[PDB]
Amino acid sequence: MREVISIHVGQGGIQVGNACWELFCLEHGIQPDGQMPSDKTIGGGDDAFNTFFSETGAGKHVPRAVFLDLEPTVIDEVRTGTYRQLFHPEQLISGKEDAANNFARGHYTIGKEIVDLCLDRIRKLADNCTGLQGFLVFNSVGGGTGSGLGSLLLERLSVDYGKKSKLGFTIYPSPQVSTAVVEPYNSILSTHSLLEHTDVAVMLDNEAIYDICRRNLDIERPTYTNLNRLIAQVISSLTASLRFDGALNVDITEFQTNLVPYPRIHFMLSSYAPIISAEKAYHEQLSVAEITNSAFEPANMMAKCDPRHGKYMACSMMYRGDVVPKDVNASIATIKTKRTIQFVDWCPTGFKVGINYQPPTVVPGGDLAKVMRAVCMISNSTAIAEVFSRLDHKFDLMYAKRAFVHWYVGEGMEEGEFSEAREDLAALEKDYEEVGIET
Amino acid sequence: MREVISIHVGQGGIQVGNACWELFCLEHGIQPDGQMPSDGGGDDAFNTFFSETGAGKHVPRAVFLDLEPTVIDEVRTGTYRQLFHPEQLISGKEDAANNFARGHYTIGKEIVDLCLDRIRKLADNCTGLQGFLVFNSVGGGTGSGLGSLLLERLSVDYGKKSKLGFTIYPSPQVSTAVVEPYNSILSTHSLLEHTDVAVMLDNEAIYDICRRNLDIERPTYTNLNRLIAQVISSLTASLRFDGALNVDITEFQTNLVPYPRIHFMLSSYAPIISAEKAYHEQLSVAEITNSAFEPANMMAKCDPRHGKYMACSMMYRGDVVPKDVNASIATIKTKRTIQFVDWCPTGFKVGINYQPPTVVPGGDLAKVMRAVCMISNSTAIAEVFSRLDHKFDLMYAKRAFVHWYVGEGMEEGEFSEAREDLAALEKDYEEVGIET
Amino acid sequence: SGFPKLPGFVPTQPIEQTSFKRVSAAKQEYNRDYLHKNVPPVVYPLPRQVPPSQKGMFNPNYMSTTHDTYRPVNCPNDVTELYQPTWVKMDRQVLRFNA
Amino acid sequence: MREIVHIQGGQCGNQIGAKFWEVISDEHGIDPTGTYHGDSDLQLERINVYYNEATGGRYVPRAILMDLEPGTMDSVRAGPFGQLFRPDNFVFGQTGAGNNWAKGHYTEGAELIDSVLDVVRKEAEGCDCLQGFQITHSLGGGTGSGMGTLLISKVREEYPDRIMETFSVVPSPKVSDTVVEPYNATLSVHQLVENADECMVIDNEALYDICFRTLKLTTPTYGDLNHLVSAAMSGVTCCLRFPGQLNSDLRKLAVNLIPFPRLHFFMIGFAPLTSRGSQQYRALTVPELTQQMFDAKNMMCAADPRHGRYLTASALFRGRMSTKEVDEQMLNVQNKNSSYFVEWIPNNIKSSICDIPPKGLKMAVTFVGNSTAIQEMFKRVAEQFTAMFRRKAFLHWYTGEGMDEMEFTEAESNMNDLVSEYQQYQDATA
Amino acid sequence: MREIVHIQGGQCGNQIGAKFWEVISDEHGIDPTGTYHGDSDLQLERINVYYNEATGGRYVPRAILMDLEPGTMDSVRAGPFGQLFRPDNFVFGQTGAGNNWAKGHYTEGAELIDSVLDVVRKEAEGCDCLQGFQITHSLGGGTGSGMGTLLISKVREEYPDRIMETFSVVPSPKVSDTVVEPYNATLSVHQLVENADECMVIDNEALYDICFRTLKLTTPTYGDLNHLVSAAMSGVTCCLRFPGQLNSDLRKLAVNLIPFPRLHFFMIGFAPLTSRGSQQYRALTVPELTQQMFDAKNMMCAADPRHGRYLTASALFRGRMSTKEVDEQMLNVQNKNSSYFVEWIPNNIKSSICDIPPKGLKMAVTFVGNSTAIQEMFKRVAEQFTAMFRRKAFLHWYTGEGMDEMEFTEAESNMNDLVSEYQQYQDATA
Amino acid sequence: AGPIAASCYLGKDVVSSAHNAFIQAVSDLTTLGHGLNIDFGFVKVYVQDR
Ligand SMILES: Nc1nc2c(ncn2[C@@H]2O[C@H](COP(=O)(O)OP(=O)(O)OP(=O)(O)O)[C@@H](O)[C@H]2O)c(=O)[nH]1
Ligand SMILES: Nc1nc2c(ncn2[C@@H]2O[C@H](COP(=O)(O)OP(=O)(O)OP(=O)(O)O)[C@@H](O)[C@H]2O)c(=O)[nH]1
Ligand SMILES: Nc1nc2c(ncn2[C@@H]2O[C@H](COP(=O)(O)OP(=O)(O)O)[C@@H](O)[C@H]2O)c(=O)[nH]1
Ligand SMILES: Nc1nc2c(ncn2[C@@H]2O[C@H](COP(=O)(O)OP(=O)(O)O)[C@@H](O)[C@H]2O)c(=O)[nH]1
Ligand SMILES: [Mg+2]
Repeated sequence: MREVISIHVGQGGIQVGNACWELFCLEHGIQPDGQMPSDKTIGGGDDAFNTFFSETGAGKHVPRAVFLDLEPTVIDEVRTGTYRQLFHPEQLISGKEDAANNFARGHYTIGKEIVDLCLDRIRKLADNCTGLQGFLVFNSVGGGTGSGLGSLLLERLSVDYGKKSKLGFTIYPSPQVSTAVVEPYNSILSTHSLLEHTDVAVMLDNEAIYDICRRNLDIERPTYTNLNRLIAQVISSLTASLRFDGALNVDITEFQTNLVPYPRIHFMLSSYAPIISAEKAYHEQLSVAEITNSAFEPANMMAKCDPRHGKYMACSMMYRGDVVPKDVNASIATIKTKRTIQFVDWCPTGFKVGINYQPPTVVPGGDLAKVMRAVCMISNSTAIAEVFSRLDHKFDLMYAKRAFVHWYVGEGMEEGEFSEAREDLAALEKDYEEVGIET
Repeated sequence: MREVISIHVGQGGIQVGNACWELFCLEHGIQPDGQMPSDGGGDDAFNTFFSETGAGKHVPRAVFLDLEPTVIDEVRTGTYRQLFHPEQLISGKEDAANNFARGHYTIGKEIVDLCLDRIRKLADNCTGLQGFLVFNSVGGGTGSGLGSLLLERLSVDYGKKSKLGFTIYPSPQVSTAVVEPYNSILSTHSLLEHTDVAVMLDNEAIYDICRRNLDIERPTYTNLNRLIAQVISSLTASLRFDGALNVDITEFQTNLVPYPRIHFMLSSYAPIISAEKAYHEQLSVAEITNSAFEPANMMAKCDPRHGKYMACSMMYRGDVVPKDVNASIATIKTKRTIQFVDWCPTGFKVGINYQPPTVVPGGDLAKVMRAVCMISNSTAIAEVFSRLDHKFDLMYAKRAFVHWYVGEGMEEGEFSEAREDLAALEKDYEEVGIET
Repeated sequence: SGFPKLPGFVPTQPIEQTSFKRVSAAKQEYNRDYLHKNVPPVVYPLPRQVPPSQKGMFNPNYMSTTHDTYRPVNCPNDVTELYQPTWVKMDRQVLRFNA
Repeated sequence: MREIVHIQGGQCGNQIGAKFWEVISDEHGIDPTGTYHGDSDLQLERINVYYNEATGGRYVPRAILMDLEPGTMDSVRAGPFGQLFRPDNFVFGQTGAGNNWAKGHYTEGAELIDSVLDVVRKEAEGCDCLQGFQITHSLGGGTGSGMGTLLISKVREEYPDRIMETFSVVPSPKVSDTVVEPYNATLSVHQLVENADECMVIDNEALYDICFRTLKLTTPTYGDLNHLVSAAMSGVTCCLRFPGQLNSDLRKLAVNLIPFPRLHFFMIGFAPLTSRGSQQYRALTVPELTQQMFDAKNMMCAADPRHGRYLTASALFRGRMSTKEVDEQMLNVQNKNSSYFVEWIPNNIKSSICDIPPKGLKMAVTFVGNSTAIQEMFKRVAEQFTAMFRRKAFLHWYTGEGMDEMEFTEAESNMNDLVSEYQQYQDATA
Repeated sequence: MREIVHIQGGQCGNQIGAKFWEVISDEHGIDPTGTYHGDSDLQLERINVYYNEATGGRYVPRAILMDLEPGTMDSVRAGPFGQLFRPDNFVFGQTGAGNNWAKGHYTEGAELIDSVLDVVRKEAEGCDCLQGFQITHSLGGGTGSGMGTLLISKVREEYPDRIMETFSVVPSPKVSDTVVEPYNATLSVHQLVENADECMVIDNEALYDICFRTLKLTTPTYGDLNHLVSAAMSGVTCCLRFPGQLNSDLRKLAVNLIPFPRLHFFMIGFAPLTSRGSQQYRALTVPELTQQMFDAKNMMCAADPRHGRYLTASALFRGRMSTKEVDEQMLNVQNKNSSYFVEWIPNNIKSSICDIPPKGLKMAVTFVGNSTAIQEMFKRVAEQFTAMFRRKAFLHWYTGEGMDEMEFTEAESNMNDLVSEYQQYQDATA
Repeated sequence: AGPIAASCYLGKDVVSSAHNAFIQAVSDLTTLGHGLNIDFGFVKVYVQDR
């Protein structure tokens, strides 16, 4: 009686949803065509899978997910891949014309005609669930249709459903590595749009995860697939508590009431440990103290942000495996003792712990090793102001000469929307500065 | 001892009547020749649409009319030649050609006499005739003119007995003729004062229903008939099958007609899921009902949201237990996107029939275990009357095409009175909806 | 098998049943008394009998749209013989004996 | 002796009938053929109560079926136990009512009284010492309330000394089946207050409320809802048909539950009921019988029995048990809940014990009570009626077949007055 | 006789239920199936104190399980001894808690409280002579505190004389189990102090501290911590159930342990405890028993017991023992540690004897005493509470469900006031 | 009757019963002879023996 609905919009959203849904299918023992494995014959399966899948009455399972995009290439690839029989035929909404990195296009001209179909599908999905915990959204911010439709659907869902919690695993551009040229524009516009419309936003820039892959997985030529696999592993570690018994359970609702001190401050950066290639795992003993100290390594952050430059506001970490509470306490005390990691003054208690019994599952053909212990760490810190400052500087460097603006002003959005977004970002930086001063 | 005699006029009426008859044939096991294999016995549910001849075959209590003989002949030479009474498929010698005045004052009177005699005999055998089902097309001259005259005489001779008509007005933007605005408007006065209940069946709305769900990009009129075929199937199915909660034909003009003038209600149908993927969703009564109110599935092309609902009565057929229906009905009230009029607190007439929906051979509809049909009279219906309003006024501005009606014996001034009837009808719809 | 009759002890919805046609009160006696020791007499054969018409031309290219869709349903073929009641076929037949 | 004859009206009346006879037939041991196979002498001791002897050994119900459309009398005689209703008494016209309180009570019903009135009189002439009549009729159904009330209006005209009982199924507010439900709701009620000795209110909303929460069965049916009600009516008169400690005839029920002439509506229910998963883990002792009897969720009515105060109540113990706990336990309920019981009617609970238990169990109890809460039902029905009448909505269907809207206004005044009068004593004190 | 009922809330509240009935079930000898295979009548002389009776001899827990989220409740069902509880006693919501007191005390828990109050009222009235309640809820959770405390508040209003037993779990700063724990803690105490009679504060630190320095075991789960506490609960309730030298129920414990009306926070511990590798050399005698009972490190509250002055304490020995060797020991301790006990109450330690030791052992002890050392907990919570409020951080949520600011200011003053009084006795001299 | 008892200021109930008493034309017509003329306004009703 506890279910979640995931929203995947944009090319990045679809390509990460594929990696998420292969892992979810593998973890519950559901083969790609939707049915239980034919011989099976153990009998009496416990239906944990209700959280992500839906029973059709006799046979296959239909996932509670919807894919959105305006270009048909990725959707056709999904409909022709191995998972063609898994998803419902009419929940893979596709358009005809691409957004072409233009935020105004997918937010004012062509994105408006897809939002009605998407909202209808969401409504038809919601009534099936009885314990709907909340919504999850995946979207690449540095893109046209991604940011545009993400902002539009979030705006509509904020009024259509109201108090239901929403979580966003957005992907901001790297500090210096980027594929587009106008990404700061739609990045800032989307950040302004979702600032007052999303409960939790997680930093997921690609450069940091590339560094993680190179340093730990011993892969010198990584591709997007490894990136999506790590993201899916993080999703699984986050949502494992809803379908597997554990010593101390946590819910989706017990996340955004513990990491949000003030409503404007809801951006945080993630971390995961251990991320080790078997070549080395064989040598170490991967205990719980080691993994919890590795979770706090600044080089192990999932975002290109240095926590050593700022204070911590609230830190939440979830464990899974054969961890015992006493060792978790002993490690948390040691971390609190350490001097290089400091918290904000008005937050004496800054840890929440989740304990689960199910060890992480291993996907065949993956890079990660099979281990008995792992931790997923989500913390809010003051150090996130630097990425906003850098993005504002990059935006200003172009906006001083009004470059590329005609591509935006000609498609329905007024000249002044850039200025108000800049003011909102300035206010965000001001708030992040004020929150950290000692009383 | 229940009898309903079907009256058809016009190719739209005949082909729709043609298609709906195969559906009624298969359901009761009636072979095309007219002899039931059967074998027990009893189960005389086929009486509702058939009459025993004392010993042997059975016949449909239907009359087919038309002025252009070609259409009727095809049925007379098709597969079903062995079913209908030879002397009930009246045909003329000339057509009307959309000159509604032609079908009302010139050519019709040479056929009205025989048609009235036919309706005389068919009812004579029955015992408790509930009423008539009249299927016709208003977007045509010969059909409408006979369609008009027949309606007038039914009230005069019989009076209080029920009458139902599934008219098909022209589409919002898709039209087959260019004189429909005259024949569409002038019919309204004919059908507003004489028929208790009538339903809209705008064609281009169905094309949306077929295209959106069945996944057929090249439909034809024949498939359009079938969807209409099921609609009549569920409304009358309560009268020839046992169930936990029944409904009667007479019990519709007393739950969907607040006043004599306002007697236009819209239909909807679901589920319509292609068998290609029909079993990727659970077909639960909870999900089925929601599809009923969905704006995208409305049978007639009008957005129901623009106004308020007055009274909607839904008929259930399948294995739905009333426990499910009570819960789901509550949900429809809760939603903040659908609202009811101020002065109608209770507006549901719920009916249930155990018999599942029959899937005809050669069709497109898949086989499902539950279905519900909605017949509702909503303020949104103003759109159809709003849109026809502009067309009649504009094209009448400079007396275009009037000269074909003046010379046929129809008074020029009569069109003066007709326009008001819409005005009189148009004002009431807005008048009722305002809050008190 | 005389199970204790109490509420909620015997399910009612007969999922195993298929046909639910309504038998009228008029023939209710018809299926219990009349047809038990009676028969609509017979369709017997005949000793001397000594075939429908051609129907050989059914071109598919000239197939009218209103016919190619509504093919004969529930019939192996679109038969042509004109049904007649039992009494019709057997008019004026007789048998004889001496005793 | 002192037997009764039943008159059922409307489709809802017929279907509800299809069950109690079946259950009534079950307790007496009457096989479908009419051939007796009971085990003890008791089942045949009082067979006159609901059957008359016919040569051939099979027993004729004193049933009279009335409905304006033939279908109901058709299906009722087709299924199980449908052949016990003997064909002579069936009465049906040719038209049907169409939920038109006008159609079934002045237009068609007025034309038909002749035959049905003739048959009922004869059957009453058959009984040795008449006791009364029971009726099943649908208030929300045009024909039931229409044909039903007239006869009830007619019946009291000639049997001045016979108690009259009427089970009523008024439409609940939550889930509605007919749009004309409000109108026909008041008209039948207005005529119901002036003629019926006892009318019982049962809300279909509660039943489904009863089924999901107590029976916990996945897929109910109207047969199940019929099942529940059918048991109750057998509950009221059970003790009369069998020997027992404290015989309590239906009339005695009238004595102890009607405070004043115009307050003649009660609320009833049947228990105990167990689940598919709780039948083996509950308790079977007297306290359980009393605990569930007054529980809010068990009363078949939509009105919560706590929004007001019980003017009077009666509990008819069925089966063997120590009378000590029957009387004492009631003394348990009365004292701890004085505020919910008016303070000028001391010892305001009736009790009775019957020695024949239901087939398959040890203890049983049926409950009948007149509570102030019933005001909730009439107000919402009353409130709805005013909503539609101010706009003359759907007025023409009733105006064009002999009626004037003055009667509708007249009906409201009486119905409103009863609601006002019924609540006058709640604020009254001694 | 003088039986009690149990209600538990929250995952910590629920979890203890799975173990709590496990040990209690075995003490009287109840199997997973629940049938009685007890050997001696000493296991049934007072069985009704914790069980009812039904058909077949199956005995059902007097259980009431309630929560906001079903997942934790789901797990408790499938384990061992997960079949004793009956479904009717269960209740569960649909939105969850979110560790936010507001959603647990004003908006969400408001709607569901009706069922629990109804279910709680069903059990109490049935019992012969209700003696009290035992509430096991967690202060560190949203649904725990919110629904929990509000449950304690409401109950007192309807019942004048019922005694209360409350077992809580205060969060220690080291193990920060919830950042919102400080705010929740202060709110819980504020409501608690006004209605809770007896509360036993157990620090999770001691459970962890106990698991390492007392039992000397490698890898304990929350079952062991759940195991440790469960012994304490049965430790106090046993005397009311079995024969003994000086019978003493819970209330008899209260009169000797609360010196003033609202200094009623106690401190509990268990003994004797020893490891697998260290439980062979020591000698098992009460003189060795008492030694481990007073030692501070073993006490199950992070508040050091040597930093304060004991006011009142009680001793509940288990198993057989002569009066001498227990009483003389107790007199010995009082004199030899004079400086640690207040001067204006002589002979301020209570002792009692229970005639049935725990199964598998020879002697054990359960201790409960009112010591000023508990002042360490509230202030440290007190200091933390003020820290987060001076910046209003996280204050918005509580204001998002109808709450308002002056509630927090009022609560803070009282807790600051409660600490104020509990120390003025420490320096008081005669 | 409805709006008739209000027409002549007489009780609603009596009128209906009064209607039945006059209704029995048969009883006064079943016997022999006794021709009648019941007009009461626009139309007249006449009867011979039968
Ligand atoms: N981490 C990750 N990022 C991706 C992936 N695919 C695309 N992106 C990001 O998406 C950005 C460009 O937008 P796209 O995802 O390609 O396309 P879009 O967001 O749907 O917007 P349109 O191009 O208008 O369709 C790039 O800068 C990438 O950073 C992926 O598979 N993994
Ligand atoms: N639903 C449906 N309507 C049809 C179909 N074919 C024609 N119509 C309707 O018929 C209208 C025009 O009238 P006709 O088809 O000419 O029939 P008529 O009104 O009797 O006029 P005549 O053809 O001269 O007899 C069009 O506007 C259509 O709406 C069909 O196959 N299905
Ligand atoms: N619970 C229950 N209610 C019924 C049943 N049959 C009819 N009703 C009620 O009767 C109403 C419809 O009455 P209707 O059939 O129109 O009465 P009619 O005029 O005699 O046909 C519905 O609103 C139902 O609430 C039944 O079997 N069970
Ligand atoms: N010792 C112990 N503490 C527990 C257990 N389960 C939960 N807790 C406590 O409960 C607190 C978290 O509260 P939470 O689970 O959110 O309570 P809930 O919201 O009512 O379910 C933690 O600080 C734990 O100390 C358990 O099995 N043992
Ligand atoms: Mg034509």
